[PDB]
Amino acid sequence: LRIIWGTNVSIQECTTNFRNFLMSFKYKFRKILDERDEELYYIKQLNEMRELGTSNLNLDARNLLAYKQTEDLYHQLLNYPQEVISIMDQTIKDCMVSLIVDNNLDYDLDEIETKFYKVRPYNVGSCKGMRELNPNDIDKLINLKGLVLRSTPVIPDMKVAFFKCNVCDHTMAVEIDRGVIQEPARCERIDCNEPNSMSLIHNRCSFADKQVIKLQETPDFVPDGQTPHSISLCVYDELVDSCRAGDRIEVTGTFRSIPIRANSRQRVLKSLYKTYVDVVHVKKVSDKRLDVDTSTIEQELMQNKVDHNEVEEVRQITDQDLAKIREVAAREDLYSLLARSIAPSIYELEDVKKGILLQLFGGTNKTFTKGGRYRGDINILLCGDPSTSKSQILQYVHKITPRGVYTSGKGSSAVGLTAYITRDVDTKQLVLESGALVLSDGGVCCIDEFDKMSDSTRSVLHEVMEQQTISIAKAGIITTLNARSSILASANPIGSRYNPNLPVTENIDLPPPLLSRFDLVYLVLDKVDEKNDRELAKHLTNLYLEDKPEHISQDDVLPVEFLTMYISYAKEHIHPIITEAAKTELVRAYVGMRKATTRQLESMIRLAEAHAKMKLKNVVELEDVQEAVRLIRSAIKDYAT
Amino acid sequence: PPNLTRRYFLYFKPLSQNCARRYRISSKPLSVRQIKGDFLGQLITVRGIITRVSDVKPAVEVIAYTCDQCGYEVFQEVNSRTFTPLSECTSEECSQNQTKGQLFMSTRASKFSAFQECKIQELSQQVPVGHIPRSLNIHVNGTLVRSLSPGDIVDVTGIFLPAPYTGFKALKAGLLTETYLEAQFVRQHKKKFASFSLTSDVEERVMELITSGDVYNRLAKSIAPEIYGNLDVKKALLLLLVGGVDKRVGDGMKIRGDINVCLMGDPGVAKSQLLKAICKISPRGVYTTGKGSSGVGLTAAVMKDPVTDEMI
Amino acid sequence: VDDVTGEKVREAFEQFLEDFSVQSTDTGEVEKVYRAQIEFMKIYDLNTIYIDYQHLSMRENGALAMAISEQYYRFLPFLQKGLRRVVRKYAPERVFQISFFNLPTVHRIRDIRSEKIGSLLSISGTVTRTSEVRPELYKASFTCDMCRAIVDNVEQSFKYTEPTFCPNPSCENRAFWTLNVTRSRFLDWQKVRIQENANEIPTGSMPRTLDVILRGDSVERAKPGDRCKFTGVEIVVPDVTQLGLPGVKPSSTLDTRGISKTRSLGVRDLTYKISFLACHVISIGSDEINELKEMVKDEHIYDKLVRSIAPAVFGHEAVKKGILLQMLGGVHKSTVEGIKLRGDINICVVGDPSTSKSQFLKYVVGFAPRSVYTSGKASSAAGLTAAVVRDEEGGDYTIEAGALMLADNGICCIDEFDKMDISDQVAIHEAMEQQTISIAKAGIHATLNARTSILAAANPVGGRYNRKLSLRGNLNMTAPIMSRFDLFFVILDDCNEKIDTELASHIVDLHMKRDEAIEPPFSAEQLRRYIKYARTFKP
Ligand SMILES: Nc1ncnc2c1ncn2[C@@H]1O[C@H](COP(=O)(O)OP(=O)(O)O)[C@@H](O)[C@H]1O
Ligand SMILES: [Zn+2]
Ligand SMILES: [Zn+2]
Ligand SMILES: [Zn+2]
Repeated sequence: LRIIWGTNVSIQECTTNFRNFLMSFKYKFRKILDERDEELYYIKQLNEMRELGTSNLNLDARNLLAYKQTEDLYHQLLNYPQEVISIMDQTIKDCMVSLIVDNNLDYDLDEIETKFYKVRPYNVGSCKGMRELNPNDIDKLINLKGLVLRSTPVIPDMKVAFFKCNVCDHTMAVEIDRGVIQEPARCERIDCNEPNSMSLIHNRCSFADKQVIKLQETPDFVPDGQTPHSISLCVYDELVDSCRAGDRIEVTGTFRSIPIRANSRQRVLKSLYKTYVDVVHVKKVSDKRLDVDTSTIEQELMQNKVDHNEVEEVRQITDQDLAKIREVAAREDLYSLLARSIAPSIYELEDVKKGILLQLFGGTNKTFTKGGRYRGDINILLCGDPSTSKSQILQYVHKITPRGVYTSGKGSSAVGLTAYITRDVDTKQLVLESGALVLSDGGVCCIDEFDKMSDSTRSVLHEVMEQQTISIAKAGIITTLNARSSILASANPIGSRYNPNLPVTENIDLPPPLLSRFDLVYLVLDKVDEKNDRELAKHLTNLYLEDKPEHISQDDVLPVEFLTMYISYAKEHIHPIITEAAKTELVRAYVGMRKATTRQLESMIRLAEAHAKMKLKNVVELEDVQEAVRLIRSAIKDYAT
Repeated sequence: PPNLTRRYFLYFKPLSQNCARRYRISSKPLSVRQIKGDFLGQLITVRGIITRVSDVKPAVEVIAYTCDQCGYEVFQEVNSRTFTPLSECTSEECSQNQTKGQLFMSTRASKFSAFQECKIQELSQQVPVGHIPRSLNIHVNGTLVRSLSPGDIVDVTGIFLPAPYTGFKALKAGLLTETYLEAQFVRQHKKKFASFSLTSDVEERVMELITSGDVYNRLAKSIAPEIYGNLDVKKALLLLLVGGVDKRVGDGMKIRGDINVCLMGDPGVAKSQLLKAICKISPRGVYTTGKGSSGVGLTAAVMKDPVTDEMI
Repeated sequence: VDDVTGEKVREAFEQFLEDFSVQSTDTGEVEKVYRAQIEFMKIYDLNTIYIDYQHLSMRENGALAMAISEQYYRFLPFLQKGLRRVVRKYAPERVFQISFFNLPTVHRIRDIRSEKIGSLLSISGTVTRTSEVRPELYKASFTCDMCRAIVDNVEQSFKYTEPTFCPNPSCENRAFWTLNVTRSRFLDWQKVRIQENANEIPTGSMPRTLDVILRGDSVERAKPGDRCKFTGVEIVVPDVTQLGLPGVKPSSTLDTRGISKTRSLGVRDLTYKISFLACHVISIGSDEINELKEMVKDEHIYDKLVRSIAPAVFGHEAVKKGILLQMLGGVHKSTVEGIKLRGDINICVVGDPSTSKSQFLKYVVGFAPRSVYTSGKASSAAGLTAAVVRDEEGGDYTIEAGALMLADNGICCIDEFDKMDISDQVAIHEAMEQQTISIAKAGIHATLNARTSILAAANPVGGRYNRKLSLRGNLNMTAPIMSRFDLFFVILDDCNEKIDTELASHIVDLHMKRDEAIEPPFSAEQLRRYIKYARTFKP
């Protein structure tokens, strides 16, 4: 028997069971979890990784839940994660060199013995936010889901306590002991004995890296009377410059406690321990929504490369699904099936939904040698009767888009949109907070009730609709930043119940230029008649007929996943350069439609090039201009007046 | 000490006077204002309303200090807000030792139990004439921290107790005390919706209720009979209380089973008896005026918290 | 361990220095001038040498440098010593400075971790402040508390507090000491506050900043509001700001084990920030005579210079002309009383939206030497003009580098003019009336000077400019601010199909990546030098 004090954790038995589970795991969870070819799920990781020289690895919880001999390991890595991982980092090197025994190799063995190893349990048992952590369950592997507000700078920490003796041309050295230093006062008695003569230098010593992150908590359930909390934590080195503002996150870590000082003056402390979280792994992406522009973030990619930390930045693909995509694109009912699939719970709204999807393609992101940039974003407006799915559409897009914020009515101001400055409650120092405009930099910026908004708040969007650049000049802060988000929002009519026979470029309670510069608008008038109403009636009732609408899957609808991944590969790998035929159909379209300004030109091109991105063309074509100008005149309903 | 061998908190609750009158008191529902000084720590029941409670958080009761060299433990005890740690080795083997190898602490062996505060405010009908009512604090620990949420009738029970403050060191004469009370039990005449479970009598209540029949219009009759007629609107309020049915799309959306109602009409006819009966009976209820503090008081605040530095 | 190493480094390095001499004969074999470098230095007794990294890391395959660059400070005292030897060797009251410029690598501030400590490492960033010259404790005497026995030595970097040894040790407590001021050596100081640059930044981001400190004669080469490329070593310093933070906190304590029977623990808390130092910094961000001699000889080069300054934008020649004379300043001196003029000129334009006004801003801020784009609205004048510190970090206050204080000999391109506040236009008026400013807060008074030449952006009331009314009823900005303006412009459109078609052609051709549509007479390069010639011609 071997065992730890206050503990039921064996080292070598854990190593053996680890190794046996490791040699034995072959998509077991497909079998035991569910009904769902391959072989030895895990082992391929450990065969591949060696030649690339990396000291990391990821790991599920379920594969322990699936394999026989790992059910007790689950509750033990759970309770003693840093201890169980101080084991497994050794068991892993053990399994490594127990697996190399069956191989003869060029002399790479100068390194692996000098190497370290570490693990990252990510997809784990769910936890309900923060309130659950009454003190019974502190210091345990934990999972969470939320987004980012504020990032600190780097905390260093003594990691090698260098020490300069004053005499005898001698240095000295000593390391950290559960997080302290006990300076050796003496002077190395043999050579010289001066029992408190020694000095300290920083430039010698070894420093750690630590960072702290403010986070907003976004549960799935809340109690009666709930509201946000803002939590701090600690990440450590090799994870730096990963998670920042503008990201939703699923995460893991360990909940813990700590006291603080009463002052900078003495050691008298608080009865109540400030809580926090130490970090184990972060999940930057997920399945139910697409990901960042791959062009936007290049410097961060090459940085993570240089740093040899490779926690994900972009979802990865399979070739069989690439072929699946080239198959699904061969058919011609794309242009409608995308539409029918965006919103099965809703009636037709064809052009509306198509425009939503074309903005989700976005468009073109070109730059100039030094003095140009033209971004893939087309600002969108809606208008018409209430009592439709305008608001529903908008909630839907705000969910499904990764990087975006929602605004409503007149409860907003320029201060809470561009930069604002504030103070921390712990450090009591002057630290900033990013603005809801810039948070969506790349993605969605959603609004409702655009009309009643203050003219102070409505004044800023003059420039954001052009350059994706806000500027600030206020206290101790001067910097023109970038806000590549797109705009997508509702308007409400002049008065109530409409005025069919009037220039609707005047019938809004909104002036011309603000409205003309929108790349496109959509219209929601009623036109009451059956053949559009009864059908919608059953369309929305049969939703309620079921506990949840799965039998809405009829009438040819896709799933979200193949869709979204097709979209992501599309967004990330094609560049349609503009063609010559489309010129002569675009120019005449614009000019003849002028009978109301030059921005709808930019609208047509930025949307037709997205039409080109769709179908997976690496080229635009004359035909895209056709549906472009067509659906434009269908949008504002050219025929009536 | 024996305190770290305790796997059990205790939380009292006092009698309901219905039983004290059986065989024949001590603690009646009392005020923020009617303490009378001498009631420090005596057994008590206060009513009122909770404005703001902070979030639950942990707090030591007993330290776990272990020795580097002796390999033995030390039990440093605190009951104050504060203490000063124990660094030099006063151990029992180091007592009979020249060298005094340093000790340190634990993060798991060291006992813990939470600590959360709450503020009552006084009930209207018991404020005397023309008088601005006043405030009070309570301290809670551990288990019952989750039975409190602002905006409710309550009967806190426990004991009113002192603590070390003297004002602020100029307007003083000595021996002065800031103070607090102990939480041990919560009853509230308002039963929230998530405390529902049937039994062998309340199911009987629902039975004999439904047995009579005409149940729908009977309800909408019993809604605020103080005011006359208009059963059609009493019924509409009843349906507002029902809310509807929640349905989920399973595609990244749901839709509310929720209601929104209005009663346009001229003056003279009764209007407000309705809303007051509503917030009288419905829990999680709220009244506002039209103008005044409508700017932000319908909206989210920003505030620092008393008992802990945090932006709530 | 480097008691053995560092002197070998000294020997190898002074050998490197001496074995190289002034070669480059006929611009051929470069041999390294460090011998004549310190010669020409001793001419003036500046003691403040430069080093190149390249000509160092050639010899010995650079493996010398590979480890030196990480373990600099360990060998640095020995580095300076060999120089002193070489100076003693080949030249006949001495303190010194050193710097290494033209490093290959750049690291942003985010690209700096805890393994570059004591490491030379080149960063570039931006400035928002300077601070006060305060001469620094290089050497300084002390004296016995029981005799006149002086000690002319110093613990220098930190640990600036206490020597031990006395010449006549017979003392009851030789542990502590006295002091003195004059038998001492000092050297200048300076502090700035260093800042991110825009063209390298992330999302959800603030320009994360931090402090850097100077030394020696290389000071006065700082500047506010400009990009710079620093080089020095990862100096750090204590802090307590980092309190209230999670997890566990290091703490120092002397040992009480192996010796016994001798806050009594003498415990200090230790927690630090990562500042930086600079060995040297530079201001980032000929046949030209023949170039400009050829360009000038034309006559319509006026029209060329006109049309070449916004090929990104289409037409509106007046904008081009006005902006091309805006940088050009008027002689503010032509008086006798000493009552003076606002020699420069000022601008604005009007036009409905769906117009290319902001293109001009983005142009000139993308061209200008000195400039800034800002809100127009989302700003207090405490942001435009300078709100300053009140006696923080112990030392005295320092005027903040004002935003509108900027544009000395230049421009403050400001959009969104109409939605300005009450007090900001007030302050602007005060800025325009004279070419001077007055400021105060906390009793402190200020006085500054500038000759700012604004171009900015009009936004009419409803946007629609009724062509049959006058300017004032539509502008909505009071008279004096509407006055002082040498110029107003208007840009308003109408149906012209022949020209609208070619305009849309230009626009859509611009969605051809970096096409040749902007083919000018010439580019920004020669333009900037042409400006620096022309600004000072004095007609
Ligand atoms: N139908 C009624 N029966 C009895 N009392 C009524 C009736 N209508 C009005 N009242 C009395 O007149 C007052 C009407 O006030 P109310 O209509 O509720 O508020 P407001 O008039 O400000 O909207 C009430 O105090 C109520 O007692
Ligand atoms: Zn020594
Ligand atoms: Zn001991
Ligand atoms: Zn002496």
